[PDB]
Amino acid sequence: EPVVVVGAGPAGLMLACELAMRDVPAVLVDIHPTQRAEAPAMAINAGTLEMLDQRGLAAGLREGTVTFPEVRFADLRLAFEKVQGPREPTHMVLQSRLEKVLIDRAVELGVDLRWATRLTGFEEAADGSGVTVTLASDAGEEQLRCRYLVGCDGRESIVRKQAGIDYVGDDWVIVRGIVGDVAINREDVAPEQYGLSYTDNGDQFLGAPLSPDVMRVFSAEFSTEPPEFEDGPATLEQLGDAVKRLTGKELKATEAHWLQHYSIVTRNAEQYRKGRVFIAGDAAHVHYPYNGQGLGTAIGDAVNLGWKIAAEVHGWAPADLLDSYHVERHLAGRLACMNIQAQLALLYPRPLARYMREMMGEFLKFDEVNVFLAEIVTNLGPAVPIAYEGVPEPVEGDRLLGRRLPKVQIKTADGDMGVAETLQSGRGVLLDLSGDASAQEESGWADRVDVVRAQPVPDLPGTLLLRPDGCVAWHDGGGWGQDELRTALRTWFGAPT
Amino acid sequence: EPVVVVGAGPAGLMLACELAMRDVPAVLVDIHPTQRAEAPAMAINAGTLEMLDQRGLAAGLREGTVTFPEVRFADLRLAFEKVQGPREPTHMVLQSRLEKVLIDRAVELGVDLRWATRLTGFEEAADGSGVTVTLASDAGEEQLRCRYLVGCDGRESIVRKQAGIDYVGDDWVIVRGIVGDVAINREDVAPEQYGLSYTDNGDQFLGAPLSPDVMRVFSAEFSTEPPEFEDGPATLEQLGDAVKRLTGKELKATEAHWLQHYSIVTRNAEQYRKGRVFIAGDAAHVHYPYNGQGLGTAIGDAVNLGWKIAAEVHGWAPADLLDSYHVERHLAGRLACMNIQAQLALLYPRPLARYMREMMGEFLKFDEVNVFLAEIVTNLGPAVPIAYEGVPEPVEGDRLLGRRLPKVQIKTADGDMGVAETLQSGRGVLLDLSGDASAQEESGWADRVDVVRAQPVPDLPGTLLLRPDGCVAWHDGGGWGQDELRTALRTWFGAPT
Ligand SMILES: Cc1cc2nc3c(=O)[nH]c(=O)nc-3n(C[C@H](O)[C@H](O)[C@H](O)COP(=O)(O)OP(=O)(O)OC[C@H]3O[C@@H](n4cnc5c(N)ncnc54)[C@H](O)[C@@H]3O)c2cc1C
Ligand SMILES: Cc1cc2nc3c(=O)[nH]c(=O)nc-3n(C[C@H](O)[C@H](O)[C@H](O)COP(=O)(O)OP(=O)(O)OC[C@H]3O[C@@H](n4cnc5c(N)ncnc54)[C@H](O)[C@@H]3O)c2cc1C
Repeated sequence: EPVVVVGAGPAGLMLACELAMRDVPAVLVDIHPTQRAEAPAMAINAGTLEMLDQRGLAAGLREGTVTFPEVRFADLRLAFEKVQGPREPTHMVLQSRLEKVLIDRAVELGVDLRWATRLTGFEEAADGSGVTVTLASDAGEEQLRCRYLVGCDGRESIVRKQAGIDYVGDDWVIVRGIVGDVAINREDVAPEQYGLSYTDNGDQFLGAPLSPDVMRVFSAEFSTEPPEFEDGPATLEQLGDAVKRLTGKELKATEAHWLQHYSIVTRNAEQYRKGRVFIAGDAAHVHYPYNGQGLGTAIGDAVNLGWKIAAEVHGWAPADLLDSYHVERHLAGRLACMNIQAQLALLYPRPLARYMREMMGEFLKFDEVNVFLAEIVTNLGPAVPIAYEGVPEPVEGDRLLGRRLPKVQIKTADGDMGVAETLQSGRGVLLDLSGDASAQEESGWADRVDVVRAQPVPDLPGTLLLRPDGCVAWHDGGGWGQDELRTALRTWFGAPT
Repeated sequence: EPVVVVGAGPAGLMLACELAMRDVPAVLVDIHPTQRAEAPAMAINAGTLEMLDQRGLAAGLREGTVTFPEVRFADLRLAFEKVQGPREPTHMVLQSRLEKVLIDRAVELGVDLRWATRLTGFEEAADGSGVTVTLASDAGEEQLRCRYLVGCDGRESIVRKQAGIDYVGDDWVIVRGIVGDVAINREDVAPEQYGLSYTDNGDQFLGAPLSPDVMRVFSAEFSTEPPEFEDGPATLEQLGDAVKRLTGKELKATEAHWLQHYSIVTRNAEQYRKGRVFIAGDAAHVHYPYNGQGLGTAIGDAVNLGWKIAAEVHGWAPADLLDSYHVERHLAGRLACMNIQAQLALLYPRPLARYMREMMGEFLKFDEVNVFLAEIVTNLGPAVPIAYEGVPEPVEGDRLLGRRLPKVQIKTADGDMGVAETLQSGRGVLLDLSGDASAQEESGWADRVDVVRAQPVPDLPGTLLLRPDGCVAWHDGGGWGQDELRTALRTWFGAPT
C-alpha cells in the first residue's frame, strides 16, 4: 500500500528512488508542469557524491564536470586534506542535471510521479494505520489513502504546517539578492568582472558562466531592514542595478531566462517525524546556501529514511528503526543550521565579523576543528551514533563507526570497484577484507545483508558491516568481533530468519 | 634622568615597582588625592597571581580569601584541568587590597609617588634624546625633563591621544551599567540579589557582600541605543531602579559609598610604543570585564615592560629589546579583546547567541580549544614567541617556551620555594634542576642572570633560562644545549661581558 512524497525537489526525487528500488509503491506529487528550470544550486560536495555513488547515480555526472579544491568557512580556508581516508573535491554538476538523473531514474524504477499536482490537505486515520490525503489537479480534487506521508516540499511545507510541527530558529540579519541566468554575446569574447568578489560590508557577487552563452548570477546583501522586493520573479534590470551597486560596473548582457529574488531564514523543525508523517530536506531545515549543505542534507535525509521505511514495509524493521531517523537527522539538521550561521557571523555585522574572524583564525589553527568543520560542511560528518547495550566501547580513535567509508578501491572476484558501489543493491553489506573469505557469514540475515569478499585495504579493518545507507555499523578493527557483530545486526536489521 | 609613569592603577603602580626595584628613578603621577575607592574588581586569576608571586606580593593577599575552581567562557565551563602543570584557582582578592600592597611596595622601593598631580602634555625632543613633560599641581606647572614616558592613565589616556596612536576597535552592542558599594543590611535583605543572576536577556546582575553591612553591586545591560547616563558618579536611586528591573525586587537601600555609571567599548591601541612613549593597561586596551583579564593584561603589561626599560637605562639592553614590548603585548591585548568579544556573542543579541552557543558547544569538546581559551582568559595566556637565528623551530609542541613556569616547588640546599619566587631579585634566572650542579653557567651574563641549583622537578627539563618577567627563553628538554642558551642570552640579555 502506497507511500506519498510531496516535492520533486532533490529531497523527494532521491527518496522516491530509495523506495521504489526496494519494491515499495510510492507516489510523488509536484506543482510544476515540468521539471523546474529554477534550480539555483550548482555544486555537489563529497558527502553527497558518496550517497549518489551508492546508487550508481554519480558516474556520468562526473565527466566534463570541473572540480574546485578548497572548502571554505565563509572566506576562510579549511584544511580538508586532514580528513581521514581519500575523499572527493566538490563537483560542479548543475542541480537541474541532477534532478533529471533522479527523475528519469525514479520512473525507470517505478515511481508514480504526478506533475501539475499539489497536496492541499491530509488527515491521519482514526485507526492510525493510514493517512488520507487530498490532491488538487487540473482534473480536480482526488483523495488517495497512503501508508506513510513524507513532505519534501521546501521551506513553506504544508506537510510540516498541518502536522503541528514548530519551525524553530532566529536570524540577526536578512541576506537577500537574486539568482538566475542571463544571455550573453557570444562569438565575441565576453568581458566584464565576474569572479566571486566581496565588498567591505559582507556583500557578495558572482558571475558563473555555465557555458559560452549562459552565465549564472548570484548576489547576497546584508541588512536588518526587511527586503525591498517580496521574493518573486524579478526582472533583468532590477538585476542590473544589483551588480552596478555591488560591482561598480554595468551588466550589459541582454535577456533573462529565469531570475528569482530570494531571502534567507534559518530554521530547523523540532520534530522530523510525527506518527506516520515525515519531513525531509528544506521542509525540515533551511539556511544560507553554503558548501552545498542544503543539497547535502536533503539527499542525506532521503537516503537515511528510505531504506528504513522499506524495512518496516516488509516487516523486519526493529521497533527502534524509524525513530532513529529523527535522532540521526535532527542532529545533521542542527549542525548544518549552526555552522552556516557561524559563517555569516564572519561577514556581518562588521563589528561582530571583526572579532569572530580573529577568533576563527585561532580555532582553525587546531586540527580537530579543521576536521570537524570539514566533515560538517561537506556532509561527510554527522557520524550517526553507534552503540549497543553492554558491549565495550571501541577503544579510542575510531572514526569509521557511524560514517560512510572513504573513497577506496575494493578488489573482489572480477573487477575492481568503488567501495560505495557495493551498496547499489539497496541492502546491507558485510565487507570481508581478509583476502581469503574467513568471516563467519551469519546466514540468518543473508536476505537483508550481502557479503562481499575482497583483499585487505590500507588503514581499514579486516571486516565491516554497512547499513543500507552506507553507515558503518560494526567492524573488528577495535575490540569488536562476532558477538558484537550479531547484536549489531539485531539492531538495524531485526530478527534473523 | 627620571622615567615618568602616568596613572596609579595596577598598570602604572606595578610598573613603577618594576622600575624602582631595579634602581631606575621613577616618578608616578596620579590625580586622586589618596588611593582611590572606585576599585571594583573582586578577583585575581592564576596568571596574575604568578606575576605577583614573582615579587612576593601574592602571599598575604591569598590567605583568608575564597577560591572557586571553575574557569568559565561566558557561562560555559572550560576544562582547566587540561592546562599544563600545576596552577592556581582564581582567588577573590579585592582590587583596593591589591592596589594598597603595590602602593606600599612602591613607596619603600623609592618611587616618587604624587597624588593630586596631572600630566597635561609632553613633547619629544627633536634629536630624540628625551621627553619633556608638564605636570599640573595646585602649586603650578612643573615642566619635567624625563627619559621615557609611559602612559598608564586609563581608557581615556591623554598620553595615547597626544602621541597620536589610533585606538582600534568596534562593538555591535554598547554594554552599560553601574558598579560600586552600597551600605545595606545583609541578613535577608539580599534574596535573589545574591550571586550573579543571568536573566532571560543578556543582562546580568551581581550582588556580592563584603562585610555584613556593605555590598558590592554590578549591573551589565545590553541595548542597541546609547547609554542614558554619561559615565560617572551616578545616584543610588538610579541603582534602585536598575536593580528592580534586573532582579525583580528592590534593594532596601541605605547609603552609597561610591557608585558609577559605566559604558563598555572594545579597543586595542595600534602601537603600544611610539619611541620614548609607551602605554600600558587600559590606555592600551579595554573590553568587557571577564575572567579578570583587564587586571591580568594590565599587570602583564608592566611586568613585560619594566626590565626592558631598566635594561635600556642600564645600557645592556640589546638594540631590539624595547620593540618586543609592542610585539609581545599587542598580541596579548589583541587576544583579550578578541575572546571577550567572543564571550559576549554567546549572550547578545539572542539570535546570534542561540547558534554561537551551540557552536562553542561543539568546539569545547576539543582539548586544544579548551586549553587555548583557558590559558588566555586566565592570563597564563599568550606564549611569547621564541625563535633564534640558526636554531631550527623545534617540531614537537612545547608548552614551556615563552611562558611562565607552573606552580612547582623547587628545593635548594638553602631551603624550598616556589619557582616564581626565584625571580624576586628582578633578574633573569638560570634554573639548574640537575641535582648535581651539572649545568655550565655562562659567567658572562652572571650579573644579569642568577643561577639557582635545585632538585629535579617531575615533568620539567633539567635546565631552563627565565627572562626577568618569568618567561622561559630556553631549556634543554628538546634538542637545545649550551650554544642555543648562549644565543638566547645574547638576544634577551645582550652583550656577554
Ligand atoms: C539563491 C539560492 C541559492 C542556493 N545555492 C545552493 C548551492 O549552491 N548548493 C546547494 O547544495 N544548495 C543551494 N541552495 C539550497 C538548495 O537548493 C535547497 O536546499 C534544495 O533545493 C532544497 O531541497 P528540497 O528538495 O527539500 O526543497 P525544494 O527545492 O524547494 O523542492 C521542494 C519541491 O516541492 C514542490 N511542491 C510540490 N507540491 C508542493 C506542495 N503542495 N506544497 C509545497 N511544495 C510543493 C515544490 O514546488 C518544490 O519543487 C540555494 C538556495 C537558494 C534560495
Ligand atoms: C564597571 C567596571 C567593572 C570592572 N570589573 C573588573 C573585574 O571584574 N575584574 C578585573 O580584573 N578588572 C575589572 N575592571 C577594571 C579593569 O581591569 C581595568 O582594565 C583596570 O583596572 C585598568 O588598569 P589601569 O591601571 O591601566 O587603568 P585605571 O585603573 O583606569 O588607572 C588609570 C589611573 O590613571 C589616572 N589618570 C588618568 N589620567 C591621568 C592624568 N593626566 N594624569 C594623572 N593621572 C591620570 C586615573 O584617574 C587612574 O587613577 C572594571 C572596571 C570598571 C569600570
